[PDB]
Amino acid sequence: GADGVGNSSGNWHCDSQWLGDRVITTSTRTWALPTYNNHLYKQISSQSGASNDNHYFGYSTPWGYFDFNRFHCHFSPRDWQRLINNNWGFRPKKLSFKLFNIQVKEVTQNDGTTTIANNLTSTVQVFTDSEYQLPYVLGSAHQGCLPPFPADVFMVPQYGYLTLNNGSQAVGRSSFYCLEYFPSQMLRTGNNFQFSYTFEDVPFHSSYAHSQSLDRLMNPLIDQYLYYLNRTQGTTSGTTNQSRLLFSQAGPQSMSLQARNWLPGPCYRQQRLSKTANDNNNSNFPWTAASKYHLNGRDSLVNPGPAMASHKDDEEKFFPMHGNLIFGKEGTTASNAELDNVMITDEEEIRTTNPVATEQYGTVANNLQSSNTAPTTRTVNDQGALPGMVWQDRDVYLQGPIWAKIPHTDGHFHPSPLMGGFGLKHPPPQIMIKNTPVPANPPTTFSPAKFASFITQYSTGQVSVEIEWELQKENSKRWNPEIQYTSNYNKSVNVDFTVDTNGVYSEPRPIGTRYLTRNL
Amino acid sequence: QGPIWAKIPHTDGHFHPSPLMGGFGLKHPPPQIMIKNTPVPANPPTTFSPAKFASFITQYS
Amino acid sequence: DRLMNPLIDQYLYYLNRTQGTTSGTTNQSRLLFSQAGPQSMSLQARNWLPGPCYRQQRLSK
Ligand SMILES: Nc1ncnc2c1ncn2[C@H]1C[C@H](O)[C@@H](COP(=O)(O)O)O1
Ligand SMILES: Nc1ncnc2c1ncn2[C@H]1C[C@H](O)[C@@H](COP(=O)(O)O)O1
Repeated sequence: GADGVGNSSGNWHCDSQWLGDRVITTSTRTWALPTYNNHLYKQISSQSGASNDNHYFGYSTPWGYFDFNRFHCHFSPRDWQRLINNNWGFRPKKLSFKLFNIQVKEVTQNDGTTTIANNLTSTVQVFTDSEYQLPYVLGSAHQGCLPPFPADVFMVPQYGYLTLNNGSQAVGRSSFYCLEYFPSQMLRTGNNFQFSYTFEDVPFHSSYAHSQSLDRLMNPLIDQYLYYLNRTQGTTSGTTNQSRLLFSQAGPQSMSLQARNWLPGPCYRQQRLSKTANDNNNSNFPWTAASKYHLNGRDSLVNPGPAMASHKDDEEKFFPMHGNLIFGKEGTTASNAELDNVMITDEEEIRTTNPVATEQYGTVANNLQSSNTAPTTRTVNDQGALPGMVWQDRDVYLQGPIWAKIPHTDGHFHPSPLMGGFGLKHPPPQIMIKNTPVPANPPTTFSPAKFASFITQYSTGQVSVEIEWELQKENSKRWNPEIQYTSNYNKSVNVDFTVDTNGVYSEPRPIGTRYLTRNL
Repeated sequence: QGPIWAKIPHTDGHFHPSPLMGGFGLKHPPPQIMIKNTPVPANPPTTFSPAKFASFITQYS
Repeated sequence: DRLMNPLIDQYLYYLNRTQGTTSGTTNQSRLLFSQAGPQSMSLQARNWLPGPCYRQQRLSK
C-alpha cells in the first residue's frame, strides 16, 4: 500500500453484522502517539529500599503499542446483549489489523505559544512480534486499550517489560530487548500497515448456567439400589443396646447421603467481606489476612483465584476478599476510592459446580476411631485436583479481558486465564509503533558525543480491527422463559451506556454472559 | 451388579472423567428412552365444558 | 353483532359492575369482571365496526 499526501490511505469501518452462525465486528478509532522516553531506552528498577514484595527490574522503551484485549473494544452494548441472550457459547476466529491516515506533527515552543505544524517527510515505525520473541505484556488488564465509545480518541500506551531480579538488583540471566533490532515497516503520510491473524482452536466460552446442581442430579422419585451406613450406635435405645452396624438404602429422602459420581471443582479459600462497613473486624487486614502465594521468597496476592462462587443463597452482600474482578466507575481516583465508586462482579451462576470462595470446602477424617478413640473431623480449606472433579470457569464481562498468552513452560493444568477468557499458546501478536527520531541542528564541527538534540513531534492516525466470532447456538427444550438481560423500562435520569450532559461515555454496570440455561 | 456408564456433566472443566461409582464416563451416553400410555378420556358431557379434562379410563401397558 | 357462536362463551373478560355488589352492609363500590357469554351477547369483545354515518332527519309518510 503506497499512495500520496492528499489521498487517504484507508476508510472508517466501524460496524457489526450477524450471520446466525458467526458474527463479524469491525472497530475503528483515532489514536495519538507522543515521543516516549525521549527516544531513549532506560533501565528501571525498584526504589532503594521502598518495598520488598514489590522489588523488580526491567527496561523502558521509546516504543508504543496497540491493545484491544477488552470486549467493549469490539461489541457495542446492544450487540453484547444479542450475543449474551441467544448463544450457548462463542469464540474468536480471525483478525484483520490496519493502520492508516497517518499524520506526523512537529511542535515548537517559540515564546509563550505552541505552534503545531506538518512534518510531511517524517516517518513512523511499525512491526508485529509474530515469533513471540518479545515479552508478552498484554493480557494483564493494563490501560490504553481502544475506547468503548467509537467517538473517543485515545493515547497509545508505552512499552515496558520486566526481567529476572534479585531484589532491586538483576541476575546474569536477565534479558535486554532492543526493538530497533527488529525489522519494521516505516510509514510516511499516505503509507499504511496491514496485518491478518488466525486464532487457534480454543473451547467456546460458557454463555450459560446449569439448570441442575451437582448434588441434585438423580431421580427424585426412585430409590437407589446401593446401601450406606447411617447408624453406628443409635438403635432400639432401651435395654442392653450400646451399639450396632445398620445400613439404609438410598432414597429421595436421604438426598445428601446417596452414592455420588462426581466432585465439585478445586478451591482456595478466600476471606469473607461485607459491603456494610460495620459487619467487619475493626482491623486493616487486606494483606495479613488475605490469600496469597510466594515465589522466590516474594509474597504475591492470589487476586482472582480458582473459579469459586462469590456468596451462598440468601446473602448477596458478602464478597470474597478480592476473590473476583472489580471495575472502576468513570472518573474515580486510582488511590483509595469509595465502595460507591467501584463495580464488583457477582459469580453466582456457578454455584452448581464450584465451592463458595469464602466458605470451607468439605470435611476430611484424620484418625482411627475406636471404642478408645473418638472420631475426629477436620475442615478442609484448600483442595488440589481430584479424579472425578468437574467445574465451570470465570465469566467474561463486556469490559473484561478477552485472551491471554499461555506461558511457555514444561507444564500447565487448565490453561484458562484466571482473570477469565481465552488462553492462547500463540495469541494475537503485539503491534509496536513509534515515531522515528528526527535530529535537530547539527554542529558544523564533528562531535562523536551521543546525539541528544531532537525535534519534538508526535503522530496521529486511525486504527482498524476486524474480528470474526464463531457462535454456539442455543438448543434448549426448556418450556418456561429464561432470564434475559434488559434495560429498565422505568422513567429514568440518564440512559444506560451513553454520553452525559458534557459528553462523557459511561458504562453503568458490569455485564456477565451466563443468562441462558443448559443442563448438566 | 454395578453401574456400567455415566454421563459426563457438560461443564468447562473435568479432571479424570471416570464415574466415581465406577465404570465408563461418556460425553454422549446411551440416550434415555421415554415411554408412556396415551391418555384415553372417559365419558364426556353432552354440554361443552372448558374445564380441564380429568375423567380418564384407567389402563396400563 | 350476531357473528359469534351462540353456544360457547368467550375467554375474554369485561367489566360490568362498578359499584353494584352484595348491596347490604359496608358495600359502596367494587370492580367486578364477567366472562363473555351467549347471554351477554351485546357486551362481548368485538372485531369490526359498522360503516360511517351522517345523520339524516326522520320523516313519516
Ligand atoms: N482457554 C483455553 N485454552 C486452551 N485450552 C483450554 C482453555 N480452557 C480450557 N482448556 C482445556 C481444553 C483441553 O481439553 C485442555 C488442554 O490442556 P493442555 O494443557 O493443552 O493439554 O484444556
Ligand atoms: N471413563 C472415561 N471416559 C473418558 N475418559 C477417561 C475415562 N477414564 C479415564 N479417562 C481418561 C482418558 C484420557 O486420557 C483422559 C481425557 O480427559 P479429558 O478431560 O477428556 O481431556 O481421561
